Amino acid sequence: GKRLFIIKPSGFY
Amino acid sequence: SKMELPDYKQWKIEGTPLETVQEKLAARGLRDPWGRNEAWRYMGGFANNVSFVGALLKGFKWGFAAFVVAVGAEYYLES
Amino acid sequence: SGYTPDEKLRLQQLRELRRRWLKDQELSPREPVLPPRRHSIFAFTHVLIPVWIIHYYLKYHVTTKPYTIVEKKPRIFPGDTILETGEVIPPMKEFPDQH
Amino acid sequence: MLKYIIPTMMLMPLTWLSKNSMIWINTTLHSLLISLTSLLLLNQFGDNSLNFSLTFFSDSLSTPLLILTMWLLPLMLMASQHHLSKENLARKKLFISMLILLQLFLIMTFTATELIFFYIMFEATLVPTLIIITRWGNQTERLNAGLYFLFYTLAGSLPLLVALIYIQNTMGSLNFLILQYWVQPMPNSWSNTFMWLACMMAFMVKMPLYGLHLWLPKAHVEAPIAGSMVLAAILLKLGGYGMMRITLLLNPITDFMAYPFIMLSLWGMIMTSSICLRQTDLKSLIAYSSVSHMALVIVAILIQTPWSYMGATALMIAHGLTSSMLFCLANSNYERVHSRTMILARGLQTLLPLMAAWWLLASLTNLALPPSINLIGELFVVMSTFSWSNITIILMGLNMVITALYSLYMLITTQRGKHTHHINNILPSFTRENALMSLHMLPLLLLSLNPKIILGPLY
Amino acid sequence: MNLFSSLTLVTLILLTMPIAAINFNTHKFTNYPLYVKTTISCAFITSMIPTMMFIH
Amino acid sequence: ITKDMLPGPYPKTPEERAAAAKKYNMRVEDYEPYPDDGMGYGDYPKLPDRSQQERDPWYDWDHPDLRLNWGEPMHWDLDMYIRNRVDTSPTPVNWNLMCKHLFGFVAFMLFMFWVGETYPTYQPVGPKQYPYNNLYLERGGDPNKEPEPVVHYEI
Amino acid sequence: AHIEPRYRQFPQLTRSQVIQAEFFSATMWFWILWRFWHDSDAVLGHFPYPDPSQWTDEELGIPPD
Amino acid sequence: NINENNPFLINSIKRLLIGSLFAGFIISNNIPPMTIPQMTMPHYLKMTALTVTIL
Amino acid sequence: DAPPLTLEGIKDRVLYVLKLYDKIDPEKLSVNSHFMKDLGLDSLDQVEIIMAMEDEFGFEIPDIDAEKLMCPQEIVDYIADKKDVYE
Amino acid sequence: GAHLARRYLGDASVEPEPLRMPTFPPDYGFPERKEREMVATQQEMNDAQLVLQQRDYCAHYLIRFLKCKRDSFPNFLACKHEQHDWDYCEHLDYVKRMKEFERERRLLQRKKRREQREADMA
Amino acid sequence: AFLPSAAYLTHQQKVLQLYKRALRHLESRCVHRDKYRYFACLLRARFDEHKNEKDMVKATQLLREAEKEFWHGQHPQPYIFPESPGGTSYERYECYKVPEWCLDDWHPSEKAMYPDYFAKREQWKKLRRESWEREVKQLQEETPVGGPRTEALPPARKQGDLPPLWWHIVTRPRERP
Amino acid sequence: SFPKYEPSRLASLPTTLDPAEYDISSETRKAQAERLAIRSRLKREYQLQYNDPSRRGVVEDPALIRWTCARSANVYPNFRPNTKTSLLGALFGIGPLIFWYYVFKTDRDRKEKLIQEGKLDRTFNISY
Ligand SMILES: CCCCCCCCCCCCCCCCCC(=O)OC[C@H](COP(=O)([O-])OC[C@H](O)COP(=O)([O-])OC[C@H](COC(=O)CCCCCCCCCCCCCCCCC)OC(=O)CCCCCCCCCCCCCCCCC)OC(=O)CCCCCCCCCCCCCCCCC
Ligand SMILES: CCCCCCCCCCCCCCCCCC(=O)OC[C@H](COP(=O)([O-])OCC[N+](C)(C)C)OC(=O)CCCCCCCCCCCCCCCCC
Ligand SMILES: CCCCCCCCCCCCCCCCCC(=O)OC[C@H](COP(=O)(O)OCCN)OC(=O)CCCCCCCCCCCCCCCCC
Ligand SMILES: *C(=O)CCCCCCCCCCCCC
Repeated sequence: GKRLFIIKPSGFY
Repeated sequence: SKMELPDYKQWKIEGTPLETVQEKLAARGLRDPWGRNEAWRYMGGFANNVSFVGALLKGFKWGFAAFVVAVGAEYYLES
Repeated sequence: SGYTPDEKLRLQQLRELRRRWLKDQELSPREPVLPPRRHSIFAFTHVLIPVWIIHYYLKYHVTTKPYTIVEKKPRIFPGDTILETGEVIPPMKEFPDQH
Repeated sequence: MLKYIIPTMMLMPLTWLSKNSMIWINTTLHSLLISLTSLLLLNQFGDNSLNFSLTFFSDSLSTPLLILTMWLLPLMLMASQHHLSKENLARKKLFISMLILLQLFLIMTFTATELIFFYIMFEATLVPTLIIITRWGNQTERLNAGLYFLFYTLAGSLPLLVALIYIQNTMGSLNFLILQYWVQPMPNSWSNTFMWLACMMAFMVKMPLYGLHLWLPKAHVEAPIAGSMVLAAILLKLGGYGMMRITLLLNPITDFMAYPFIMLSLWGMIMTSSICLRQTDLKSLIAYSSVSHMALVIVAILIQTPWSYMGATALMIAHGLTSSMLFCLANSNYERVHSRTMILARGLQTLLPLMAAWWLLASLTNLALPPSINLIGELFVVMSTFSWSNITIILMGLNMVITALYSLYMLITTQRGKHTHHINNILPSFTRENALMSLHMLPLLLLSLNPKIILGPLY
Repeated sequence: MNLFSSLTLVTLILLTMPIAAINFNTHKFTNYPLYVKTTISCAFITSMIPTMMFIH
Repeated sequence: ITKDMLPGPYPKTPEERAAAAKKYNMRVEDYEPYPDDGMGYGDYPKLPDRSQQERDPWYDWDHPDLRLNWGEPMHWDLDMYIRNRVDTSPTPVNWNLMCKHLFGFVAFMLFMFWVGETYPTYQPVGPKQYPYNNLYLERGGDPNKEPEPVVHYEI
Repeated sequence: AHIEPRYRQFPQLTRSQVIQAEFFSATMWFWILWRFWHDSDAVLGHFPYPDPSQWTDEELGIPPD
Repeated sequence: NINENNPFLINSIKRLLIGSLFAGFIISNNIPPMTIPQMTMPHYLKMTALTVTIL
Repeated sequence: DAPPLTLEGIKDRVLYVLKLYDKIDPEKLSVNSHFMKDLGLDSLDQVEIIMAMEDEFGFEIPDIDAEKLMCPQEIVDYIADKKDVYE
Repeated sequence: GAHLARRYLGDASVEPEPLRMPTFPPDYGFPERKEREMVATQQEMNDAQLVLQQRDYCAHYLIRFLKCKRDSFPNFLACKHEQHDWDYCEHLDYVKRMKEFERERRLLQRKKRREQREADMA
Repeated sequence: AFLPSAAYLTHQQKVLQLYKRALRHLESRCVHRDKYRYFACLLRARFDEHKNEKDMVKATQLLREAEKEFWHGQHPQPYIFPESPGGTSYERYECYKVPEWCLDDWHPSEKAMYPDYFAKREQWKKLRRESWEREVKQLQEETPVGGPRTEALPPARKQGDLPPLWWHIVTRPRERP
Repeated sequence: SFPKYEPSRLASLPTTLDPAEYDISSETRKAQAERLAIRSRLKREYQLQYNDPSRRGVVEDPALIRWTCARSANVYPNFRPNTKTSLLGALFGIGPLIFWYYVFKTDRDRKEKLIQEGKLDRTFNISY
């Protein structure tokens, strides 16, 4: 539980 | 979730070297206010820690026992 | 002394907004909303097929060329027998026994 | 060579008759087809060069330079289409025509069998480069930089014109194939001293020589990205190509005329590398690194041993690919932050991880990591200069420390540390940019598998 | 001869195979560290055979 | 950016010095340029030549790794006093005392290695004795020649 | 269950780490005593280092002159 | 938060523990002799390393 | 590893350290117990309290922030701000 | 290591210098001293591929020990007796080297006594 | 010296900072806890001996020679907390502190993996861009002529308004991302 | 009693040991408050743009642009040739050139004189 968001750069491109 | 802290009153510095510190501070007219904070380092399961020669000889007892067992085994095995 | 009430009020409001931000960093239980997507295979794909490939390469392309694999000749002792010839190496002189 | 001259000329109606949305894609496609055809130059022999006609020939020196020249045009088109997207259509076609015309001058610069046709193409390469710098450069100083680039080259090369016509009158020819067999020993005199200087100083400016290098951290900085790519990847190598053709005629006087210039390079590669430790402009840091790397090619040509010529042509091809990739990386930051200051945008591996991997590979090939052809050329020049004098290894090895130190500091300042907080326009890497990085780096690493094609006429 | 040199080069190529695995990826790996650790365990086991026949 | 916010020539009149100090965003009492010996500084301020590690590390900096604010005039060698590089921070031992201790220790150790090389230790033994003419053929000596006989005796 | 953290007191111990630590300590002392019992000369000395003064002059070939 | 109950940690220190107990013995009895080992020396000299370590 | 901090947990630990300090009686003490105005503590005592907070939670409070923590609730809120609790 | 003091702190002309010794003939004091005898054939320790420090006057025990060590793989503890034979014969060689050092020491003391008796006489 | 809101250091602040630095370097010297606790009480007695000094020149001089005492008796490698500057874990996670504006650069197919998070983010963005002009006109109606004297920012003097210049304090990354 | 700390170039004097830190005068409070005012005005002008939602890009620092323009472009227009610049430009410019010229010429003359006499061991030297 209490899973937190990992701000990361755009790994799509 | 919640973690329960113990009773704060049990950390009395009697039986610790903080008591000797308070003795030497009262010997010249001072008083130590932070002793009961330092009391948990010298009490409980951290009390009676070994010396260095006791730290080296960890496992010397069972190791020497198994050594005597193996020496008797190889002395009886050759005959 | 400590803070001023301006600093107290500002740091209280920043603390409230910071805690709201950190709360809004949490995850919904449906998230991450993903797009819709042999026991010893390691010993076969990473070992046995590379042993096959490298033995094929060494046997039919490396040792077919001169001096590519040069092995030190084997250490010969008195009393040995040569497999290629059958020549028995003669033993040493009898020892001037010391003990 | 007419199978490469005519497609390069047909790129002119290909770029002037294309539709307005199509003038980049067609030129990129057909320039890649010309670069694919450029591998037919690899019909090289152990004894003879590939002698096409009375006008054109190609040995194993000109062949990697020709493949690199024909390969650099698609990469320049990819690099220069973003910042010229807002450009007028006719000026965009004139830009592409200047790059095509520059390639057309270069491919018959490197294949000129006769040395005054070499001079005419070698000085014809000024006009598209000058126009590109002074027209599509970004800052104010591009006019001054174009003046320096023009008037160092011409002040070095108009003595070379008189010297080549003098060889034409004395020997009867400037055919390099004839002058292989009719070369006379050049005795010690003052006449032959200034003969040697008139033959060599134009190429000393083109390399650049240290002390004559002042045109380069302006002309390579005040230029657009295609101009910097063609200057640091090809146009610095006209000097090394010309020296390797012209020191045939300059023996045995070169064996003592080289002694000052070797000092100017052996100390110069200590100084300019050290300058790269304290540069604020990233594009200028790559420029002074180019001066530092080309100093080794000057030393290797002036000591004229076989290992030195092999290492010098390997180092020229390797530095062409490496420095072109480094300028493209500096442009990939400059299109985002609009400043060439290196301390401005830091910590970019936190934002652009794959582009930071490209920075890492370009900086490792910059510091001559084995077994890249950068290290092959570096190491062979070190071997030959150790045979020249056993002390020079000190000036080599100290250089090989500082060459590491600016290559990683550039990596540490741009890509590592905490990122700059106020910069928030750092977009993700476009597919064009990573395509450009891979088309720089993957040929450079594949050439480590087969380096004998970039080792020159005496492999 | 054919065993010694084979397992000699199989150790090194076996070490280089997870580099091709990590460079040819599209997915999130199901424990790539366990894969590399298993690879080096097997490379140790593979390199012990030429070591034993050098002791021999 | 405009021309009169760029660095210019060396200020001599006090209104030019005050205009320079206003340009670099610092007090006139704290603005000191590099002295006009003609080394190419102009009106650029001689900042006190301290490293960036010496700054307050808990201050809210605009650039935290640089420890440098926005609009604050940068040092001439700011790329040299970054924390990746030269630190001029104070040391517990004096600089001259450090140099004397390091120099004396290295010089004493090299002196004593030379002393021990002059007077080496050894064991109370004879030379190691090898058969077959001090191993003449095994050390690559040619068999078409014949060496002197090296003869060893029992003891 | 994994180990719960404690406050100002000695932490929870697994039995397995205790028996493994004691087993390898006993294995160390077993191996030391075993190799000291069987080799005994890698520590104390293999062969007796003779006194060169006790050697007679006749076996050393010294004519008394 | 003292804890070391991961089998990764335990096995990873355990194999180097078996190495640190037995590997000198195993290797130094598996290597061939490449020099001649000096095994004759006086008793203050044979006991140099051990006595200096104990001191 | 690394169990998360809560405001209840940080409050309990800060008051637990202050109850182990002989110049503070544990029944007068609350989270609003000002050190100079209610508890009557010296500025040296406030510095020692902030150092006990540092030795408790394992991080350094700078002095420009330490000299403004004059009640337990501000200490708990500073540790909340520097450890980012209640995510 | 008292001989280090006897050569350095004492007088050095009476202690034999280990770089160039024996300085005396091998028969000076020896009526028919016999030679050291090599057991292993030069071709045998050539085919045994011994290291050129290991081809001394006791290499035959090392050849027997290495033949044991090859012929008893993987049992790497089954050749302790051949190893002890080789180590004991190396010990005997080291004792002989000590005897050469002691012979040279006593001969330099003899030369000291000879020149002192000469200078006292004449 | 160098402080964001204060223009200087008072004598009281200098004494407290010297007291804390002396106790920290003493704890570096005096590793064991009872022994440090004893010498910390002795040093507290030394600081309490001159506490009642109303002569400011005498007190400033005592502060000066106490700083000399400290600079002589400091540990060469004092203890530093790991996330404190000079520590072994200091600024370790700055490579993981990706700024929030990079979330604006994501592809929509990876923004659609977290629909609640970005739907919850857009109202933060809207809240900030409506609060901005109110806090700008709050700053210009409260800052004195000649600019701000100190770096102290005001709170929101109304209800509903946000504090001025709040976005990069609130939306700063975590210490352990 | 105590050794006085001697500040050097690469080890400055600490703030805790400097006497001018302990000035309690009015004019030092003037200078420090004016530096605080200038620094606060610069901080405010920075973070009014830094916190701006409309701004998307690089907050241009005139200090950084001014620093790079001083380090690159202002060097020659404020150069004056005089005694110090001539001695330093001829000392660090052609001094090493003369030095390495005579070192490498001496080494190669020694080497060529050894080679043409048959003295230098150039036996297995067939790569050059
Ligand atoms: C003829 C056919 C040939 C076939 C074989 C190919 C031969 C080599 C070609 C080039 C191989 C490398 C290409 C990938 C690197 C560039 C892109 C990248 O970074 O991708 C990361 C990415 C994986 O990372 P990610 O997590 O997705 O994102 C990246 C991260 O954000 C951040 O990334 P990161 O930092 O985490 O990771 C980067 C990492 C960073 O690591 C390093 O920087 C360390 C490297 C240096 C130290 C170790 C190597 C030292 C030298 C020894 C090796 C060579 C000799 C070995 C032989 C024995 C000794 C002689 O580098 C690597 O992982 C690459 C490993 C190989 C490096 C090679 C050496 C480069 C150093 C500089 C030059 C030195 C000399 C080069 C000699 C080359 C000889 C061929 O990889 C890919 O997606 C791979 C894409 C496909 C690559 C195709 C390669 C071949 C292209 C040629 C096409 C035409 C011919 C047809 C053949 C096709 C074969 C498939
Ligand atoms: C980068 C900028 C600097 C560039 C430097 C370029 C080289 C430096 C020296 C150039 C000298 C001029 C060209 C020499 C051509 C030699 C051809 C030849 O036949 O030589 C043998 C001939 C010999 O005459 P001859 O060959 O007809 O005689 C018959 C043969 N003998 C001698 C046996 C009788 O040399 C000359 O006639 C004169 C050579 C020297 C000329 C000096 C005048 C020019 C002054 C220097 C100019 C320097 C560059 C100017 C620009 C600077 C920047 C703005
Ligand atoms: C058998 C023989 C044995 C001989 C042994 C001795 C030989 C070598 C003699 C000494 C030369 C090497 C040592 C001197 C240079 C060391 C530079 C260095 O490592 O600097 C580190 C420094 C940061 O260090 P530090 O402060 O500890 O970082 C932690 C907190 N910041 O980092 C920085 O400050 C950044 C510096 C970047 C720029 C570097 C500038 C100096 C370059 C020096 C080149 C030396 C070339 C030597 C060539 C020798 C040829 C034989
Ligand atoms: C004379 O003493 C010959 C031995 C070698 C030189 C002296 C070595 C002294 C150090 C080793 C023994 C140390 C014993 C504690």
